[PDB]
Amino acid sequence: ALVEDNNAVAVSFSEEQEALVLKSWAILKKDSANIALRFWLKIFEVAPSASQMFSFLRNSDVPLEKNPKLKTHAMSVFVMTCEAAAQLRKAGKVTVRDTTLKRLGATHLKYGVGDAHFEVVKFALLDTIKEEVPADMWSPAMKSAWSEAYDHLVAAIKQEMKPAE
Amino acid sequence: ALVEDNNAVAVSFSEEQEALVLKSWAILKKDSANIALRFWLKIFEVAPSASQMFSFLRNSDVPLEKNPKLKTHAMSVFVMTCEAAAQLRKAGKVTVRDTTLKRLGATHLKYGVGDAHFEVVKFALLDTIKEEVPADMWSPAMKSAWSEAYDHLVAAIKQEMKPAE
Ligand code: HEM
Ligand code: HEM
Repeated sequence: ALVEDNNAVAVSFSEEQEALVLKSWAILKKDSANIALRFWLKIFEVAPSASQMFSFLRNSDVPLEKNPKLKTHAMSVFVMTCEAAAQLRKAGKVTVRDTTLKRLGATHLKYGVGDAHFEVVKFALLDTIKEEVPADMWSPAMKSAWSEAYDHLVAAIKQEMKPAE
Repeated sequence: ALVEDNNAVAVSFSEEQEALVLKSWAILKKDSANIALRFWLKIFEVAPSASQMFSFLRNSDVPLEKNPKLKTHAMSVFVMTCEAAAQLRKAGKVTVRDTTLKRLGATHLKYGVGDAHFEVVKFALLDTIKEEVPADMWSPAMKSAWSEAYDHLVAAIKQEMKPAE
C-alpha cells in the first residue's frame, strides 16, 4: 500500500537494512562538522528559500553561515533517522516519545515546513551519504534503508501537524 | 535580481547570455521526448509531491511517461524560459502578454506551487541541461544565463499569485 505511515502494518526492516544506515552514519560521524556544511549547502542549493527558516549568516565572521542552530538541526535529521531505522527493525514502526513528536509537530507547523521541504532534505540527505561514503559501501539497498527510515520519521511528525485521527 | 529593485527591475541580460540559452536549446531539441522524460523524473526524485499535483484520473494514465500533462509542461517550462531570455535581452523585462501571465499565476496559485517547487524545477532544469549539452559547451555562464531567464520569468508569474499591493 501507499499510506502516510505504517502505524501497525507489516514493515520488514531487516537487520541488514539497519546495518547499512548505522555503519554509514558512523563514517559521516567522524567528519560531522564538514559534511553538515556540505549537506546544508546542498539544500541551500536545491531550495535556497528552505534556508530562510533559520536566519542570515552571523557567528565566526563569514557569509559561509557557520551558525549553530543548523549544525545541531543537521545532526537531528541524521541522528533522529538512525533512531528510526533502529526502531523499524525491532517494532516495525516509528514509536518516538509523545513529548518529542508533539514537540516536532508544532515546531514544523509553526515554521511552515511543508511536504516539499521534507523531500529536498531527504534528497540532500541521501546525496550527502552517497557522496561521503565510499562508492563501495553505497548501493541502492542503502538509499532505501535511509529512505524508509526518513519516510516513516516524517510521517509520525506530519500527523502531529494536523488534528485528530 | 536586486541592485535597487522597485518597478523597473535592472534587467541586464546580454546577447551572449541569450546566445548560450539558444545554442544549448538546439541540442535539447534533437531529442525532446527522452530529455523531457529525464526532467520530470529529476523533479519527482527531488520532490515526489510535485508530480503528484498532475495526479491521475481523467487520463487513467497511472505511470509517468503515460500522462501527456508532463511532457507538455516540460516543454513550456523550457520554451517559455527560453522566451524570457529573448525578452530580457531585447526589452529588459519579461514581456509575456499580461493575460497569459495572469492565467499562469491563477493556475499555479490554484495548485499549491510555492518557492520550493519553483526552485526545485530550476535545479532540475539546470541538471537536465548540464547533462544534455557537451561538457565543453557547458560553462558556469551557460548555467548562469538559464538561471536568469527562469528567475525573472518566475518573478513575473509570482506577481500574479499575490495581491496588487
Ligand atoms: C524528519 C526530519 C527532520 C527532523 C528529524 C527534524 C528535527 C528537528 C528538531 C529536533 C528540531 C528542534 C526544535 C524544537 O524541538 O523546538 C527542529 C527544528 C526545526 N526544523 Fe526540523 N527536522 C526535520 C526536517 C526538517 C525539514 C525538512 C525542515 C525544512 C527544511 C525543517 C525545519 C526546521 C526549523 C525551522 C526548525 C526550527 C529551528 C530554529 O529556528 O532555531 N526541519 N527540527
Ligand atoms: C516558470 C516555470 C514554469 C512555466 C513556464 C510553467 C508553465 C505552465 C503552463 C503554461 C501551464 C498550463 C495551464 C495554463 O497556464 O493554461 C502550467 C500548468 C501547471 N503547472 Fe506550471 N509552469 C512553470 C513552473 C511550475 C512549477 C515550478 C510547478 C510545480 C511543481 C508547476 C505546476 C503546474 C501544475 C500542477 C500545472 C497544471 C497542469 C494542468 O492544468 O493541466 N508549474 N504551467
